[PDB]
Amino acid sequence: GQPGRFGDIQSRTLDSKDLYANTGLKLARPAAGNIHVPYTQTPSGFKT
Amino acid sequence: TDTHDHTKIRYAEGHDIAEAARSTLKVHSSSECAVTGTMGHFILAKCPPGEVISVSFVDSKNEQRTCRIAYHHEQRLIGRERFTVRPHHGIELPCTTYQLTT
Amino acid sequence: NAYKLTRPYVAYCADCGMGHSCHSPAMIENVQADATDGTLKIQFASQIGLTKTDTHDHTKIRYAEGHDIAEAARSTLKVHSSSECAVTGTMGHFILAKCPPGEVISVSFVDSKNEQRTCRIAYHHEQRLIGRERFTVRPHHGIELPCTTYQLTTAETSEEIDMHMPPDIPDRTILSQQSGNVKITVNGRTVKYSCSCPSGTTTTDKTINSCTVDKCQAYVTSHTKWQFNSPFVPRAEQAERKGKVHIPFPLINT
Amino acid sequence: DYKTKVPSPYVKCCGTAECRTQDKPEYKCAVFTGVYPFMWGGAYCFCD
Repeated sequence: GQPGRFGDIQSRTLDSKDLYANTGLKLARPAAGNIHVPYTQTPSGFKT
Repeated sequence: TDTHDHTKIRYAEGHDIAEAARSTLKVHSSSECAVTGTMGHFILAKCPPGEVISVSFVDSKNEQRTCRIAYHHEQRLIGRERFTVRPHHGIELPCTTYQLTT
Repeated sequence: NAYKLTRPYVAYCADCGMGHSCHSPAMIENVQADATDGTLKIQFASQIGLTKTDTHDHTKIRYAEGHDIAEAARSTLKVHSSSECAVTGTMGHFILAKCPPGEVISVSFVDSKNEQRTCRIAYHHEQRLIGRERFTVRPHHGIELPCTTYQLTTAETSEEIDMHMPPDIPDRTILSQQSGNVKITVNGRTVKYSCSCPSGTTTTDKTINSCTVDKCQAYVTSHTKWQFNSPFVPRAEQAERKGKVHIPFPLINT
Repeated sequence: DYKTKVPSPYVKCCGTAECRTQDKPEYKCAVFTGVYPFMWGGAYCFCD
């Protein structure tokens, strides 16, 4: 499942322990003089 | 008549001078919008869009004083996007704003 | 019933209400709205409901200031989306509301000495159109359909949030000179600190000699209560220690 | 639908780092040099 369209998170029978997820996480540089965690992501595929 | 203060406003009635309390000073544009520091003849505010701006308070013997004029504005879109409140990471740009000095 | 181990806390926020970058004891995150009747559960950094240290109450909220615990009245709790919108019953860390559409959601109240505390974040929604029409308020005849909404109970069906122990906090109201030598002025809590110009000195106001205030560094610990696992405060010693407590308001179908 | 988690970033000063890997889907760690935060009370720590 390429990111964005349907079938972006898979699983077989719905209990647990196995996933598949490729949404393109990358980590960015924090600001000059603050404390937060930056974060970048193509938005979700189910609720689009 | 003469001393400095941060609580009582001064208005007029007939021929004489009255007073009222600053803590019931209200404005409206289409919802409420807050005041951010004032003195003199002037007030200055941050208000969401609409078509009127109204300024009111409470006079001496518990009545109200209103006025509604017509004015039109929008958010001016600095950057290339349309938001409402400033988020917590990103670029800084040049902007122009008001001082709060004397 | 398990909140006797945590505290209100302060953090960073997006805006202050004026267009700047204050620090304020009421900031918002996670405004998730996965019900279908159109109500939203927003998560709130201070605590409501409970009064000072330990008894149950329906009137006084609990917030934080500096190092101590304050209180304020619940009857001046306001939210705004683009007009006013009412609150429908609350406890814990959470509030939940019914609000008309817009682009911001703001939560505010009145603190101790008659000031205001605001915060404005960005969020977007609409009415979700259950049926085949677009109304606003429910009328007084017609079909009933299946919908999903929030309970207003207390007992919970096993979903929770993380919990952690707070980190050290620096301060510079402690420091002063004595025309010469250096003195740590403690007001009665345990402080371990450093200068390089440093050991555990509980409840003892000491004075170590021969330096300037350019070289000495203080830290206060808060080893009794716990705090949320939030991404706006620093962490801990590098090991992975945590705990747990539950979140109210489950879901049902109506 | 899915949800992310960002558990409470780590600072220790005048001592560098190293993070470890662990088994969970789409785990990404990073490492950033030359940061100088400024927290609520004052400046956090001084190994600049």
